[PDB]
Amino acid sequence: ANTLVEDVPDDLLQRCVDVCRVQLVHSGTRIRQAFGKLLKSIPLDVVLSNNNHTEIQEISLALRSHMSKAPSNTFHPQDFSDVISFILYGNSHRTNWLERLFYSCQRLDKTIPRNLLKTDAVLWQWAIWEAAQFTVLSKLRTPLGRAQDTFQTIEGIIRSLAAHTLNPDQDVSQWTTADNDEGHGNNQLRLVLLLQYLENLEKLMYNAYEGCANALTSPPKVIRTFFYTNRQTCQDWLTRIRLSIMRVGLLAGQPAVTVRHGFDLLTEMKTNELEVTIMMVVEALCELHCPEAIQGIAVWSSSINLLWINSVAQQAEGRFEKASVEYQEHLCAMTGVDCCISSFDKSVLTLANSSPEVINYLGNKACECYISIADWAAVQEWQNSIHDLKKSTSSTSLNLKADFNYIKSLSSFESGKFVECTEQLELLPGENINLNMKKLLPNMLSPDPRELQKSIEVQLLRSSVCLATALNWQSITENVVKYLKQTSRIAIGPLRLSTLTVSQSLPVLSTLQLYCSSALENTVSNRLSTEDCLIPLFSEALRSCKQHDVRPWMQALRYTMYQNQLLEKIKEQTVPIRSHLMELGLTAAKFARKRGNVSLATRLLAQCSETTAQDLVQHFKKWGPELDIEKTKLLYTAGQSTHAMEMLSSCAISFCKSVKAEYAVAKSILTLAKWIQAEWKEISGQLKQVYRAQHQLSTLSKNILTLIELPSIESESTVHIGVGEPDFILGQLYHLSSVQAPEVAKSWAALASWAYRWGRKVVDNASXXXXXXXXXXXXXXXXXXXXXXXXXXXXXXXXXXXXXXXXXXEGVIKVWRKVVDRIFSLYKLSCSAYFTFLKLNAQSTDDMIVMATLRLLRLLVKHAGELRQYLEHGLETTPTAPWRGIIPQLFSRLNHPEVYVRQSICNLLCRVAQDSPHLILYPAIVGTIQAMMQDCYSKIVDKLSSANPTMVLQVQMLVAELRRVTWDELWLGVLLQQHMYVLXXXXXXXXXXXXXXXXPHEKWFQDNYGDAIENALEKLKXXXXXXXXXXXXXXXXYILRLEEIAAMTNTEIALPGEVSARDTVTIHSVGGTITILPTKTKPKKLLFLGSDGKSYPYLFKGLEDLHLDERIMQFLSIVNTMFATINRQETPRFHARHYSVTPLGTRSGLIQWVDGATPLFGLYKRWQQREAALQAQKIVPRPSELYYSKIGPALKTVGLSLDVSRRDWPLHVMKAVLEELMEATPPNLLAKELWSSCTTPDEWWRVTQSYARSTAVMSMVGYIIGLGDRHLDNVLIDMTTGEVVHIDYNVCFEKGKSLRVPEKVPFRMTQNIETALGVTGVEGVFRLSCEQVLHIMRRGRETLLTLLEAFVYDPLVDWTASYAVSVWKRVKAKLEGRDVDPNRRMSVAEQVDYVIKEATNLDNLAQLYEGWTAWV
Ligand SMILES: CCN(CC)S(=O)(=O)c1cc(Nc2nccc(-c3ccnc(-c4ccc(NC(=O)NC)cc4)c3)n2)ccc1Cl
Ligand SMILES: O=P(O)(O)O[C@H]1[C@H](OP(=O)(O)O)[C@H](OP(=O)(O)O)[C@H](OP(=O)(O)O)[C@@H](OP(=O)(O)O)[C@H]1OP(=O)(O)O
Repeated sequence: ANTLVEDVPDDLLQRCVDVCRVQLVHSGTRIRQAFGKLLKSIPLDVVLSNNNHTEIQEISLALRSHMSKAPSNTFHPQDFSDVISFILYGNSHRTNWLERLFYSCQRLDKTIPRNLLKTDAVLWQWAIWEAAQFTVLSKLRTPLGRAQDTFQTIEGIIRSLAAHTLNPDQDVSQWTTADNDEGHGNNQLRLVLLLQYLENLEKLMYNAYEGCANALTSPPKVIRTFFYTNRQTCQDWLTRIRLSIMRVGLLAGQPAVTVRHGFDLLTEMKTNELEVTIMMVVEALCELHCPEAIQGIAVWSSSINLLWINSVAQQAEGRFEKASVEYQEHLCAMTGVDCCISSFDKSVLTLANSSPEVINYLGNKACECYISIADWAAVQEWQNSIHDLKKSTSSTSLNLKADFNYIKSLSSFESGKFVECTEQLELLPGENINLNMKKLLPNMLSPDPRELQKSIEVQLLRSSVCLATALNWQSITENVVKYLKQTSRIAIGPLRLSTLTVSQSLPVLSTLQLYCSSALENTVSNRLSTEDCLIPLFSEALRSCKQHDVRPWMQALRYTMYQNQLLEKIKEQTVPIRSHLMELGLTAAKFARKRGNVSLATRLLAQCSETTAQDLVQHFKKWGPELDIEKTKLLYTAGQSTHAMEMLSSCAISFCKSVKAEYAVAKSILTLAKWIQAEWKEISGQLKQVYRAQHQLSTLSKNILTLIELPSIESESTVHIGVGEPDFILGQLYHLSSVQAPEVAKSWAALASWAYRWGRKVVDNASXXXXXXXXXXXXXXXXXXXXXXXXXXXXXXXXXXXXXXXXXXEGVIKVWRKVVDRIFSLYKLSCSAYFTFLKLNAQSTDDMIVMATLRLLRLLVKHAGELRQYLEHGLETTPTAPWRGIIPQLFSRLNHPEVYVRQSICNLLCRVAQDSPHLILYPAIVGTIQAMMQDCYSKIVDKLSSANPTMVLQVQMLVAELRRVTWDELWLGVLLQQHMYVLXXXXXXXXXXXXXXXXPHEKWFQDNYGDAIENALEKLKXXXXXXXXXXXXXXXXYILRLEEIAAMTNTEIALPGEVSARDTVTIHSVGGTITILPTKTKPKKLLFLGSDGKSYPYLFKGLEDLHLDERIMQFLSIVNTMFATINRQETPRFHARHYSVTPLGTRSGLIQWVDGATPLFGLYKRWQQREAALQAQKIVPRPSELYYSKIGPALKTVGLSLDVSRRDWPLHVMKAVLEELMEATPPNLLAKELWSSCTTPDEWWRVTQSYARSTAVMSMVGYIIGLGDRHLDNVLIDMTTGEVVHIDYNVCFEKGKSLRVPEKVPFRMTQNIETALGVTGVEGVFRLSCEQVLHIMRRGRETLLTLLEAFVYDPLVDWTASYAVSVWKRVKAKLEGRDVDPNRRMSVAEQVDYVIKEATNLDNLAQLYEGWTAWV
C-alpha cells in the first residue's frame, strides 16, 4: 500500500513482483534503479510463475475506460507532429514531457488515476491512441501531407524494414544505428510504438466505416460518410501492406501482430503467397508456444504438400530431438538425396515421444533446434551435411543464418579452454576484450531481440574469460565491475518493453540473462563469498514452471559450471556450489526427460554422476535417491521398462533401510505400482508367481517378494472371496507404502481407494473354523443346510432365525457376526485409511478430498449397522475443514431411518458451526421455517445461537421480512385465474380465503381498494371481479422503496452465499430502492452493502422452486475443482463461470447477480439498428416476424399454406430459408467486438485464447449435463477477460427434446460463435480443449455419478417441476461413451467429432425454434 503512491511467503512475493514490474517503467530513474534491485532478489520460481497480476490489470482497465469514452478532440497538430517525429526519426523536439503533454491536453470543463500518471507505459499508450484518433478524425489530413502521402510514408518505412529483415545487410538509417546504448533500446521502443499505432489506426477505420456495439462511441456523420465511400481503398491498402507488416512484426519480436495480420490475410483470401503466409504464421505461433493453433492450421490447410507443419508443432511443444529428425526426413524426401545425420535411434526416439523457401526454412529450423539443446557436435555435423547437399544440388539459396564463430566460442568456453575461447571472441563484433563504458554495443546493430541476446551473451563470456585470466583486489576488478554493471543495465530493456504492453508474463531468456549478469557481478566483487552470487533457479520451479522449455536451465548451467571450475582458483572460504550444481543438473534432466530429449537427458545424468538402447542399461544400471529415481525414469522412457522396474525395486529395497527415507520410499513405491498397473497383462504371471511363492522366479518377482516381506493388516482370509491373486500384491504394496511413510497423504489415499473399489465388488458379489464351530455348537445334510443358510445372503436377524428354524427343523449368532465382520473388513480398512488421510489434511487436491468425503457419506448412509464402531468414533474427531464441500448432502440426509446416524450428522454439523457459522446459517434458518427433520434443525439453530444469539435473531427477522416482501400481485393473479376458470362454491371459497389472508404499502392498498370485500359479498347472492381485475391490470403498467415495503443497519450477518470467502463480509445496509424486471415472473432486483463498502446486487424470485439450481451450481463447482492440476501449467485457465443461488423456502429464492457480462443478443440488436439507419439514410423486426416474412412465400411456392402444422413442413424449404437468412447477417459481430474491446495485440491473443477455451469447456459441460434453450439472451460474455457465462438453467437434463419444438443440437454453435474462434474454426484449440475436458471428465466420472445419485435422493428437490433414474442413466451413458450406441464405446476423439458434426450440420439447425435465432 505504501508503494505506488504519488509521493516519491509466495502470496506477498507475487504482489511484490507485480509492483516491481509496474514500477520498472517510471519517470524517475531512482525509482527504477531501486525496484530493479528488489526484483533481482526474488527467486525465478516466483518471477516466472503464471500467477495473475492485478497491477497490470488496473492499467488495462484504465486504458479501456479511456478508449471507450467519447473522443475529446483536444490533440493539436503539433503534438501529433512531435509524436510522429519521435517514432519515425527518434527526435522528440521537447526537453517528464509526456506528463506535461497529457496535462495540457486535458480540460477542466469537460479520468485516469493520478497514481498511474507516473508510468511511462500508460502515457505512451494514451499518446498513441490520441494520435490515432486525431489522424482518423482529420480524414487522414495530417501534417505529413495529403491523405495518400501518409500511406506512402508508412508504406515505405514498412517496406524498408521488411527488406532489412530479409537481408540483414541493408542497415536501414534511423533504425539500426545508435550513438550509445540508449539509442539501441529506443529503436526497439519506437518500432513497438509504430506497430501499436498501425493497429489502432486499423481499429479506428473499421469503427468509422462499420461501427461497434457499446465498446466505442460512433464517430460523427461526416466521418462515417467519408469512410463509408472510401472503405475499398483502405481495405486494398491494408491488404497490400499486410505481407510486409508480418515481417516487421516478426523482426520486432511481437508475434501477436503478425499472427493477427496473417489470420486477416487468410480470411480475406476468399477467392504463390499462400505458402509463405502459412509458413510465417506457423513460425509466429511457434514463437508464442501455441502448438494447438499450429495443428489447427495444418488440418485447415490439408483441405486446400503441407505435411511439415505438424513437425513444427512438435518444436513448439518443447520436443527438439523429434523435431530435428522430422525436419531431416522432410528435407530428404523433398530434395531426393540423403540428408540425414548421425543421431539417436529413431525406433527409440519416436517411442519416447518443394519450394526454394521451404527447404531453407526447414534447414534453419533444424539448425536452431540443434543449437537450443546445446549440441555443438551435432551443429558441426549438420553444417557439413548442408554444405555437401548444397554443393551436390547447386541450391544457391540453402544457407544457414547462424553465426558459426559465436557457436565455436560457446563450444570452447563450455569445454574449459579459455585461450581458444579468447582467440575466437577476438573476431566477434563489439568492444574489445577487457585489459568506453557508456557505449558497449556496436554500431549497425539491428533492432531484433536475438541480436541483443547474442551481444549480451558475448559480453558475459568476455567478462568471464577476463576474470578467469586475472585470477591466475583492485587491479583487474574495477573494470570488470563497471563492465558487468553496464551489461546489467542493458539487459533490463526487454523487461521494460514487456511491461509497456499488457503481457501478464516476462521473457524467460531476458530474465535469465539478467540474473546471470547479476550473479557474475556479485561473484567478481565478492570472490564467491556470499550466497547472492548463485542463480536463484531452484528445484521449486518444478511444480510452478512446467510450461517453459529446458533452455533457461542450460543457460544457467553454462555459468554454474564455470563458477564451479573457477572455485579451484580460490584459497579463502567459499560458498558450496556443488549442491547448487547437482540441483540444477537434476532439475534440468527431469525437464528434458519430460519432453522426449533422451540425448540431452543422458548427457545431464552423466554430468551429474561424474546412441543405442543397450548402452543405457549398461551405463546406468542428499541427492542420491532422487538421482536413482531419475535414472530409472530415464530408462523407462527409452523403452526398457523391465530394467527400469528392476532398478526401482532394488533402490526401494535400500531406501527401506535408510535413515530418513520419508519422501523417497513413497515415490519409489508409487511409481513402481503405477508402472506395474500399466503392464498388467505382461506382469500378471509374475504377480501370480509371487503370490504362490508366498505360500510354499524372475528377478523382478524375487526382488518384490523381499520388499513385501519386509519386517515391521490385510489377511489372505478377507481377500479369498472374489479377489484376484495379482491384485493382492498391489494391495500389499499400498499398505507397505502407507506404513513406511505415515506423513504422506498419497500413501493413504491409494490404499483407501484400492480397499474401497475391492470391498464394493466383494460385498456386491457376496449378496475352516466356521464349520468346526458350527459342528461343536450343534452337537450329514443338516450340517450342509445350516452352513448354506448361515452364509446365504449375509430385519435380518429375524429372517435368518426363521430360515434356520425352517431348515434344521443358539450359536449361529456368533457365526453370522464373524462372517459379516470378515466380509466388511475391506470397508473398515478403507474407512480407517480415509479418516487418516482426512486428518492429515486438516497437501492434496480439493477433488481428492471431496471424493473421500462422498465415499464416507455413501458408506454411512448405505451400510450403517454393519460398520458402526468405525464411523461413530471417526466422525467425533474428524476436522471440520475438509467437510465444507458436502454440507447440502449432509443436510439432505437428516431423515435417514436411523437414530445414531442422525445424531452423528447433527453433531458434525454443530461442530462445523463453530469457527464457520456463516456456511450453515441460511440453510438451517430456512429449514426451521416431521419431527425427524425438525428437531435436528432446532438443535442446530440453538447451538448456533449459543454463541451470538443477536445474529440469529436478526437473520430470522430478515428472512421473515424477505418472505413477507414477496399483495396486489397475488390479488391480480387470483382474479385472473378465477376469471379464466369462471366458465360457484369453489370461487366463493377461494375469494373468502384470499380476503382473509389480506386482512405502509398495505395501508395505502387497503385505503384505495377496500371495497373489494363488500363488492364480493354483494355479488355472492359478477361485474365486480371484472372491474377489479381491469383496475389492477391498468395500475400495473416497477420501482419500489424499501422503507415503504424493516430496514436495518450495522448488521453482523454474513452475505447470502460466501463459500469461497476466507474473511466473511457482514451485511452493512440494504438498497433503498428495488427494481422489477419484465422477464416473465416479476423479479425483484435488490442490492446489498457489505462491511467492505462493496456493492453486491441480487435477484429475488418468488413462487418458483430453486432447489435444483443450487445442486447444479454445486456440480459445476465440483467439476471446476478437477481443473486445479491442469491449470498449473497452462496459460488459458480451464474454468466454468457460475453464480450462486440460495433458496428461501419452497417457492422463494435469491440469486447472485453477475456484473460485467453482456448478452449476445445486444450485438445483433445493435447491428439491426445500424443496418436500419443506414438503409433509411440512403423498431427492428423480431426473431419471429422476420422468420415468418420468409417462411410464408416459401411455403406458398410449393403449394402448402401457413395453416399446416409445423410438423408437416418440407425440409428443403426450411433449409432454403435458413440459408437465405444466414447470408444476410454477417459473422464479424463477436469477432470484431472482442478485437475492438482489447487494447493491444498481445492482449487480443490472450482474450481470444481464453474465449476459445471457455467456449469449449462450457460446450462440453452443457452437452454432458444436457443444457437447453441456449438462446442469445441466455449467453453472456465477459469482454474484460473474454469468458462465456450461462444464467438460465430451467431447461436441462434433456428437457428440450420434449418441448413443442424439439432441439437436436447438443450445444449452441452458430456462424458467429464459430467465426469468433479464428480462421481455423473448430479444428484448432477448440477441438483439443474439448478432448482434454472430456478426458478429465472421464477420469473422474465416479465422483460425478455419486454426486448426481445424491441429488436424485433429495427430498427437497422437485424433479417434476422414475424420471430421476432415467436422467441419471442418461448422464452415465454419456460419460461412459455409449450415448449413440450402447454396444460400442466411442473414444474421446470420436465423441468430440460426432458432437461437433451434429451441432454444426445445417439439417438440424433448419428445424429449430425461431426464438433460438440459428441465423447468428
Ligand atoms: C438483456 C436482458 N438480460 C438477460 C436475460 S438481464 O437479465 O437484464 C442481465 C443479466 C445479467 N446477469 C445475471 N447474473 C445472474 C443471473 C442472471 C439471471 C437473469 C435472468 N434469469 C435468471 C434465472 C431465472 C430462472 C432460473 N431458474 C428456473 O427457471 N427454474 C428453477 C435461474 C436463473 C438469472 N443474470 C447481466 C446483464 C444483463 Cl443485461
Ligand atoms: O516424477 P515427477 O517429476 O515427480 O512428476 C510426477 C509425474 O511425472 P511423470 O509423468 O513424468 O512420471 C506426474 O506429473 P505429470 O505427468 O502430471 O506432469 C504426476 O502424476 P501422473 O504420473 O499421474 O501424471 C505426479 O506423479 P503422481 O501420480 O505420483 O502424483 C508427479 O509428481 P510425484 O510423482 O512426486 O507425485
